[PDB]
Amino acid sequence: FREAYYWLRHNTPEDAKVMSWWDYGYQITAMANRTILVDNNTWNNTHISR
Amino acid sequence: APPLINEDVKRTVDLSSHLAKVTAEVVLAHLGGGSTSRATSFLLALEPELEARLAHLGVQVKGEDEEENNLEVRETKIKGKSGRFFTVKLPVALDPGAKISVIVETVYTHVLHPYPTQITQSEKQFVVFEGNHYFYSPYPTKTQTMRVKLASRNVESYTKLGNPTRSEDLLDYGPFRDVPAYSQDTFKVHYENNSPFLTITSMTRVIEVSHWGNIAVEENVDLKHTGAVLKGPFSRYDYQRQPDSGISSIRSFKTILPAAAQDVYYRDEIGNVSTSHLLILDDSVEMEIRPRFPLFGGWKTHYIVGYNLPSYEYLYNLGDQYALKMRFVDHVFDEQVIDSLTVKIILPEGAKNIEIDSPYEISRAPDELHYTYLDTFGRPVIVAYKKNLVEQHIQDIVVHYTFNKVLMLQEPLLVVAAFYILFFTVIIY
Amino acid sequence: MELEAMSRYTSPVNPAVFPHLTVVLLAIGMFFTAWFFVYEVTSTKYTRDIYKELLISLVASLFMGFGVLFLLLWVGIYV
Amino acid sequence: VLHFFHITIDIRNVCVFLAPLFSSFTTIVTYHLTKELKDAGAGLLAAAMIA
Amino acid sequence: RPPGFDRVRNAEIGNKDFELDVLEEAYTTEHWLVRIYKVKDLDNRGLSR
Ligand SMILES: *[C@@H]1O[C@H](CO)[C@@H](O[C@@H]2O[C@H](CO)[C@@H](O[C@@H]3O[C@H](CO[C@H]4O[C@H](CO[C@H]5O[C@H](CO)[C@@H](O)[C@H](O)[C@@H]5O)[C@@H](O)[C@H](O[C@H]5O[C@H](CO)[C@@H](O)[C@H](O)[C@@H]5O)[C@@H]4O)[C@@H](O)[C@H](O[C@H]4O[C@H](CO)[C@@H](O)[C@H](O)[C@@H]4O[C@H]4O[C@H](CO)[C@@H](O)[C@H](O)[C@@H]4O)[C@@H]3O)[C@H](O)[C@H]2NC(C)=O)[C@H](O)[C@H]1NC(C)=O
Ligand SMILES: *[C@@H]1O[C@H](CO)[C@@H](O[C@@H]2O[C@H](CO)[C@@H](O)[C@H](O)[C@H]2NC(C)=O)[C@H](O)[C@H]1NC(C)=O
Repeated sequence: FREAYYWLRHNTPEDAKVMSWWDYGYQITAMANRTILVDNNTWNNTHISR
Repeated sequence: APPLINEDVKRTVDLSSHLAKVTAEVVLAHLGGGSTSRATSFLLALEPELEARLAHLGVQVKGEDEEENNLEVRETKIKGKSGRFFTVKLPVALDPGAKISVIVETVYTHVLHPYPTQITQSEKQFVVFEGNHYFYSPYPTKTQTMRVKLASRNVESYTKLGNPTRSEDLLDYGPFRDVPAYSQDTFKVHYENNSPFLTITSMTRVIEVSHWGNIAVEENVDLKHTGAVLKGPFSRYDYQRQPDSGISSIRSFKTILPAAAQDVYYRDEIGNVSTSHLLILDDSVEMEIRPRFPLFGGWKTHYIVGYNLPSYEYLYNLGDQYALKMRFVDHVFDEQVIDSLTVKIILPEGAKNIEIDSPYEISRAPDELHYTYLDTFGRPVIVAYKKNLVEQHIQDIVVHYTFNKVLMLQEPLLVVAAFYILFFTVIIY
Repeated sequence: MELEAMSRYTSPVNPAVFPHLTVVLLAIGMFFTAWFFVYEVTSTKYTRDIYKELLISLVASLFMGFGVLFLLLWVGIYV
Repeated sequence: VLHFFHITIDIRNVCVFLAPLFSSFTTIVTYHLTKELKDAGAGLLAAAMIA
Repeated sequence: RPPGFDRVRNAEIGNKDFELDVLEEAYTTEHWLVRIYKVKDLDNRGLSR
């Protein structure tokens, strides 16, 4: 889990957007330091459904 | 000035790895007659193309006493002539009609360029090297030869000036004769090179010495793979299944730590790393470090390693005077290249008369003041910088300072007061 | 004034000593500290004497405070 | 506060160990609340169970 | 068990061979726990992908 995050951290453009299920939104942002589309708080249902 | 000539030159060029080592054995001779003064020193010249990339230069006389045969070399500028020059002081003056044999060693960095720039997982790695056929010197050379050692025998192309013989992975050039001084001919070779192209972009070395019998060192390492850039997707399945896959890729490297190193820890910004294997040899503590993911061209990683050492191994004292000897930098790996190294030494608070006997030139920044556990006055910090360091620069440095015994007893007193005041507050309440 | 010419230094307290000192010093500090609190809570306006309280508090602080330092070194957080 | 006294601790350590410390504080609160309802003897039992 | 078996579902995958037209494999972990794919760009020649 950490190994993938570290790989993204240094091997991808800083402005890259990563798509994943909402479960992992917090972990990716904290360690990968890359933008995410969905997050655990799930404040927008329509965004998650899309 | 006395007229000197290069009676014989033999050049060996090593291109096996990402660094180009050059050794030239020159039998210097004095051409001047009795009227000319005895020559105590001789000049060395750098080609303009490679002068920027010269990591290190060493000269030693050809003799059994190699330890004592090393000659002092100083950077000098000769008027009217472009390029860097070095002045070498001979052990004994060279009188007219005499000759001496000296060995010159130079190391250049970044001189091998991947061609093609981009390769896929299956494709191999090829590099281009550009040198000189002739020994570039202020003095004429009577005759010279070159021997070039390639990383692999699969040499794609090379310059055939002088009908060089090619056997196995070795090339022979010359013998050239009557070469004028300052002569240049561009030697170009393109060949397969699969050696690990690892560059340490920056490293920070922090040394903390504590009066309680312990010194702790932590090194922050930033590593980048400077080989041909990977092209196309990375197949995990292919990489595991086939040995040949990603042959250029680097899997692991080994660091030779100090013999006394204790409590060695390997970690990263995001937590610990459990892949490193530690082996304790009698002479040194071998550490095998494996990065979290294999490094292909253009990839990078960061890691931090630290360890503790006993005081008596490296610390020395004479009453109030304390002098500590430390190796300047760790042996991270063979053929290591460091673009920027910063060394910080944190002495105990209250140190006075701090002096540093640098082995060689290093920029020194103003000393900082550091606060850590129990510090009120503050611990003095020594700061230094250098660039383009290579393996040859693993020398020894000594620092001298004065300290007093009473200061150690100060440490308990501060701690006791905080507890006592709490009792007093209860009484008042 | 060079390393070979000069001597070498080590902490006077050897590493093996540290575990024993930390345990002994802390235990003495704890006993006095408990005595101080129990005496204060039980005591009343007419039963308390400043002189007794100061002596117990000072002794407790000294023993425990040194003990804490040995604990930090034993843990390995060298000052 | 810890940095103010020159005790340099990582922020990460503070968060990791924040939770165990409060559990001890909760134990003290439990004893007093139980003592109010019935007696001290009940409160000591409650503190042991909650811990 | 035969190749292509999925241990956690205890079943063998029906569809074993297929290719990704719009996605490419960027990185996969040693145990395959996390798989990363990169989004392919549009077609240079405008052909329907
Ligand atoms: C936080 O991160 C840190 C850092 O990662 C974690 O600590 C680290 O944890 C790892 C866990 O593996 C420890 O690894 C240990 O490494 C040493 C060194 O390994 C190298 O040298 C070995 C020496 O072998 C010599 O002799 C043989 C012939 O006998 C020769 O072939 C060799 O060349 C040497 O001369 C060597 O055996 C190792 O080879 C192995 O690995 C390489 C690839 O690395 C392979 O090619 C080899 O085939 C082989 O697999 C290697 O070169 C090892 O000695 C340790 O092995 C012991 O412990 C293993 C478990 O960790 C266990 O599997 C082994 O069998 C062995 O078992 C030991 O203990 C047993 C009792 O429990 C005994 O029965 C047994 O005899 C033996 O004593 C081990 O792999 C790191 O040392 C450690 N690093 C540090 C700095 O502490 C930390 O845990 C992390 N914290 C977390 C996650 O919370
Ligand atoms: C996480 O990513 C952010 C986003 O870029 C990084 O912020 C950059 O930080 C560097 C170094 O201070 C600045 O030069 C850039 O201008 C910053 N960019 C932006 C867009 O703010 C941040 O450094 C990363 N976090 C780390 C490395 O811990």
